[PDB]
Amino acid sequence: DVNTLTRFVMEEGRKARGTGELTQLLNSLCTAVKAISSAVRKAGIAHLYGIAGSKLDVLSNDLVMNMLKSSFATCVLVSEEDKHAIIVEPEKRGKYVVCFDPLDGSSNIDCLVSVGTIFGIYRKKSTDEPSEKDALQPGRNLVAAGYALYGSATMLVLAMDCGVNCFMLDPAIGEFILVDKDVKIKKKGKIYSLNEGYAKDFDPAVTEYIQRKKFPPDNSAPYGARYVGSMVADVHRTLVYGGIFLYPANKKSPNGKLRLLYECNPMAYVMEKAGGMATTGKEAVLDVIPTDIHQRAPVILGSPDDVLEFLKVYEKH
Amino acid sequence: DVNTLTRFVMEEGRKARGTGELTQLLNSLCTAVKAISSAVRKAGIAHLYGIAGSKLDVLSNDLVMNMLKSSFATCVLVSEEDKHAIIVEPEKRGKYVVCFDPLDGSSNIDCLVSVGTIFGIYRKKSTDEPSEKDALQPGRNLVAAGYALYGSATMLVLAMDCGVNCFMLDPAIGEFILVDKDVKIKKKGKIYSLNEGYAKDFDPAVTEYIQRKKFPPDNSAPYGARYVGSMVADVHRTLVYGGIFLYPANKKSPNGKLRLLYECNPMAYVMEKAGGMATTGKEAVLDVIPTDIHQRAPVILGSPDDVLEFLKVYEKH
Amino acid sequence: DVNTLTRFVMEEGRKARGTGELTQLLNSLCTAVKAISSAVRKAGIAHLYGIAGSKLDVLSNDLVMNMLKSSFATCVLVSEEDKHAIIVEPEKRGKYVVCFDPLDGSSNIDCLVSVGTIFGIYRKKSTDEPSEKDALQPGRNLVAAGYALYGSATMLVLAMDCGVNCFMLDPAIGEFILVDKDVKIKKKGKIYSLNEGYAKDFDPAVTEYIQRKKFPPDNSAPYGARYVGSMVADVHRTLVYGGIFLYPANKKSPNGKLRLLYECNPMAYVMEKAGGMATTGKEAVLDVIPTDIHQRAPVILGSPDDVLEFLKVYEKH
Amino acid sequence: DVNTLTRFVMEEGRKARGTGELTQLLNSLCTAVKAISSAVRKAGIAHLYGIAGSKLDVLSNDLVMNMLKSSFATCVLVSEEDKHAIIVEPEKRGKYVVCFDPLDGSSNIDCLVSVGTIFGIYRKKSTDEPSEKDALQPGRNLVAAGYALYGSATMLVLAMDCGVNCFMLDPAIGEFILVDKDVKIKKKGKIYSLNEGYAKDFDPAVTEYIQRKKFPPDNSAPYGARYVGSMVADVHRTLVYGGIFLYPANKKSPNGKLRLLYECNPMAYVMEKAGGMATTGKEAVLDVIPTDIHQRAPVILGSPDDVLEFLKVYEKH
Ligand SMILES: O=S(=O)(Nc1nc2cc(Cl)ccc2o1)c1cc(Cl)ccc1Cl
Ligand SMILES: O=S(=O)(Nc1nc2cc(Cl)ccc2o1)c1cc(Cl)ccc1Cl
Ligand SMILES: O=S(=O)(Nc1nc2cc(Cl)ccc2o1)c1cc(Cl)ccc1Cl
Ligand SMILES: O=S(=O)(Nc1nc2cc(Cl)ccc2o1)c1cc(Cl)ccc1Cl
Ligand SMILES: [Mg+2]
Ligand SMILES: [Mg+2]
Ligand SMILES: [Mg+2]
Ligand SMILES: [Mg+2]
Repeated sequence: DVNTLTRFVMEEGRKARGTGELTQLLNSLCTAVKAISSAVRKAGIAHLYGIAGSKLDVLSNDLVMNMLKSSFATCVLVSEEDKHAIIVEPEKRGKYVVCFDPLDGSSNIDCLVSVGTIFGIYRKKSTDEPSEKDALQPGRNLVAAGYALYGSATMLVLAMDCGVNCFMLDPAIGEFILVDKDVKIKKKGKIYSLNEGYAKDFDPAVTEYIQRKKFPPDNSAPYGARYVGSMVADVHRTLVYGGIFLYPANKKSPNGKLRLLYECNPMAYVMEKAGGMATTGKEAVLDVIPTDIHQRAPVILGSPDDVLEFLKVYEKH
Repeated sequence: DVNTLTRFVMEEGRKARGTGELTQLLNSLCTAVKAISSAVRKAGIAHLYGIAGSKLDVLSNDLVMNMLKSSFATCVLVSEEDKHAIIVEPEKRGKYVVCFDPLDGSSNIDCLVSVGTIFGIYRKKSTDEPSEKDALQPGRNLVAAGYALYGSATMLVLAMDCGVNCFMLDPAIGEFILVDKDVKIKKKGKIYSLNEGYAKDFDPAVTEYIQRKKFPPDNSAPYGARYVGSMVADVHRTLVYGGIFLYPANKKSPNGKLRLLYECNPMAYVMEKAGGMATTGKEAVLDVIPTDIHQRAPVILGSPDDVLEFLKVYEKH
Repeated sequence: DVNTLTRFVMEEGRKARGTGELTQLLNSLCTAVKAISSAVRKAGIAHLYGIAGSKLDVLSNDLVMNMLKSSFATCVLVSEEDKHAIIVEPEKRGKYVVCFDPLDGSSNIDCLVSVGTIFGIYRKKSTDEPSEKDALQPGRNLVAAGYALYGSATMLVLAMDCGVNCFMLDPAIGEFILVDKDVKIKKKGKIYSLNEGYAKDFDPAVTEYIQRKKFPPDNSAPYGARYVGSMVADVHRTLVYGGIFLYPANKKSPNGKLRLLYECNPMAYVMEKAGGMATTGKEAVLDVIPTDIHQRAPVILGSPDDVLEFLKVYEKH
Repeated sequence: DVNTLTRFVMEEGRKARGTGELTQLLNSLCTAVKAISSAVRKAGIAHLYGIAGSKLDVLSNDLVMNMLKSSFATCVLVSEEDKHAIIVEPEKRGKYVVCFDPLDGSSNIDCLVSVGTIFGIYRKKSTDEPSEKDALQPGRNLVAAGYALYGSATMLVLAMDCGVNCFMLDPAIGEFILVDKDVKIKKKGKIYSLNEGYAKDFDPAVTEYIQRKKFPPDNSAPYGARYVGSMVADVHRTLVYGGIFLYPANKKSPNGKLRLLYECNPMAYVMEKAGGMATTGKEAVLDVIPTDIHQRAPVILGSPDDVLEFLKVYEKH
């Protein structure tokens, strides 16, 4: 029997006999996504080209930014687009701290590559004045996380303590329909995703692992390669078809390139909630403890076996 | 000053003081794409999930199939989805033969990866009865070709003798707006796209080439890796950012995996019209001569220098 | 600062520290409206006309019907489209009884005239088994009522104890935006709306009133005539521009033609909540007490002064 | 077998082995309508209400204005929104003169009443320099005329020498689908449409006619009254259900209130092409000869019998 992101969220909140604050927060994020999805698909692009006569990275941030301040459920907001955390006005304060990537893979949107919105929701901890500090919780403290993928179609994957659920956006009625209830990732996959152009800077562990995929030692079948470049898209494929996604440290930043707060953590959390794993090589991504908000991190995630089979090789070095 | 795919096509046809048959054909293809784009984005998916109470590969084929027969400009139609060429009914016959892939990368649409529609338009040659034979012309005989990419947004790239033009689909008014006039590809790019999982079966030439990209000999900067798996998406990125896309022969079919008639040829033609190259390793893709309609072919295409730099290595072996 | 029907409803519910049952109910009705609005505008009509190869009164009923049973907030449902009240399955029962007109003015939808959805929500009273009886409450017992107008644009007018609010449907992002907060109707208007073809059967009171509008006795300016035929549209214009709408008893049914439960009551309630009036000639519409569910009623509603100025004449006879 | 406004227009043009200038003109008008329809339904209204942070009469005019100049098929353009005719730039000149009402019933768009776009297309006559004079042709000189109705759904009625055809706008794929081929109006209808608030100023003929409808002399059934106020909507209902629409001269302008060039003429032409009639009381609307471009005219149109039955009474006075 049919269900929607809204109906579904207020049923969970109303069942956990909660406040409703998280629900308001999520609903507001949902509206923002729909507005972003509309912009990403080139809503009224004909007008920009003078159909009547006479920056997407920004609009997205504003949508999420504005929609979240407006929910009265947020107090501190961190965004890949803002150098500093944003402190919600006093009258608009809520108990939640949100970290998000308004639009990811944006730079590559000229070639219409799948882009997406990532987000993480923590409950404010210290009773001090809400500040950037409140955002430095480890992914292990997430209350809910997820992302919206603007691909061939627009889907929103939401992971909460109760598991991971996928909602398809029906553009004809502007509603998110639940199409994959309590999702779980394959134990082992047949695909490895990473940028092999930096093959030159791969630390030994990584180079050895990739080698075992192209040329399986047990003379089995090789894995298939796939890398869209837009994380949301890659991680999502990893979640659907199973496999492993990698964006390790190298010659550049030995802490990876991806941002921990609003890129690695939400995805790790989703993965782990779906039965997968997310390690930085040394430790679990959700355990890492934030120092800076734009702090980076190495990430290897996906199907258990694959991530484990990685760590296996990681120790060997 | 604003222009659309329709306004633009009937201005070319009306300027070449032509019949208008090609125009009707293109317009019909345009409608089909809009209908496919709507389906790909999950138009009324809420209804499938019982919002009121109680296969995309197919729908696409039917849209294109029906829309083209209905144009009265086609006589013989070849589609990746039909084992045999389709012979248009006598009353609905036109002078054009069309080859198309209704939906490409379809199998990977579960993970919402960019998919697309590819197409090639030839003028019927022999005055015999229209038959599958009429479809066996070499890509060099194309009258027009192109593809529709259903990615973050829906774009339609159209290449004709007059060059290559890109139109963005404004979903708000269902019109294709011309946003990139007479496109031309970069001489050299900084990205190589291919499935490195079949690294095990790469003939020497390919392995050596990829090696020169990961580890540039002139100790320059390496290329970046990118492979979406969905041709339309990859080829399009190659056209926008420049670079090289490869899907060579191996242990499997030594004639590649891609279909020549409705995948390689249209793309080669677009590439060549934009100033790029499309070789099968031995010869230019547009020169190859069709034997079977579902005949396969190896493809290496993109920026000139890159394709040439490839062939350089190809001869070496 | 921006607000939506959802954000707005769950803020009222969450502020009245309520259950959330009413909220789920309203949200479900909201989804149904968006689905209906999509169908009314001819969503995928191209498919019905064989774009790929090979009743609205009903679809609307099913949407509302299904969406409401699915909310778990309804127990007894009455609809202009169902001869008998519908008793929600035990597992899906809620404390609310809903009366609605899935689509009004439907018969006149061939000429694309504004149509709309009307609805009334009562709280079940007797602790007996939910039955048709539970639906026989007087409009005075309404918990919330309203209607959705599918005109030049789709708007949803919601009236609750806290007043009447209007939400515009942004089709680009499928969200209902609050554009007219706590609405109130003009004291006196300059427009009278009714079907003057039945001038032959007007009881004296009505004929005299209309006369005083066409030929104002105080030799002032006449009122303007307007009658769309589709109630939702007429009543809405009455609410926006002010004035009076009439659909009195005559030679036919001396109880009017409009249905009391799901047409007159919701509108009366909205009117009265916006500062207007709704009388049957003898008494207030919200006071009338239901005998049959499809029971009819005479209605005169709109701006106070105008309705009063009517009753003035009504007594005179 | 499926057909669209575009496919249909370029089949007529291509069949009449014409230039294609009229086709380009119509196509451009079609794009403008789709853009207007999108705006009328409140496309991105959420943005106006600060969803991200921080006049329709005009936008419509600009759309049509710009889209027509851009077609290279117009030379002189008259619009209800421009005090003077507009002379297309030399490089953009075409052989056609167009008269249009970008948006009609606009003032009443606050109550979401059906609005519409009306248009008339004449072929420039004098070989002088294109000037306002070229627009003063009688409706009898029309090459094509029609209107777009933005009601419960968006339809475009197109009347040319070959008859009248109706196209429904499928918003899901932004295409106009032909749903009523070569339309013809009922000989006699059962509905009269006019503003009876001006009952006080009706010349005798009109008052007597209306009387014969409310109280049929042959003691038959009365006609039903209907008046939306927005011409496009009323005239369209008249065309679909049959009947008569009236907007006669009175105490105010004895030449009516409707504009002759871009309101009366297009509708008269459509009516007459559908088998109806359009008189000003004294003569046929299409015969009247323009003096001023914003010149007004009395109009009575619709089913033959009804219009005739009117004129019958008209002579009697
Ligand atoms: O803190 S909540 O927002 N509590 C809550 N949401 C409600 C929605 C309705 Cl309609 C009624 C009552 C609610 O309480 C919440 C939200 C979710 Cl996703 C899951 C658990 C909880 Cl605890
Ligand atoms: O064979 S055509 O279709 N000739 C043609 N198209 C017309 C469109 C109009 Cl509106 C009027 C006259 C036309 O002639 C054609 C179409 C294109 Cl894309 C480019 C060159 C030609 Cl040759
Ligand atoms: O009975 S309710 O549905 N109570 C309620 N709705 C909630 C929504 C959230 Cl997100 C959280 C708590 C809620 O409690 C309700 C709904 C409305 Cl329109 C107005 C007053 C009330 Cl009383
Ligand atoms: O003057 S036209 O525009 N001639 C014309 N239109 C064409 C479209 C195509 Cl695709 C090809 C040739 C054409 O010639 C024209 C347009 C219509 Cl609605 C009806 C008759 C005519 Cl005469
Ligand atoms: Mg990012
Ligand atoms: Mg394919
Ligand atoms: Mg009704
Ligand atoms: Mg007007």
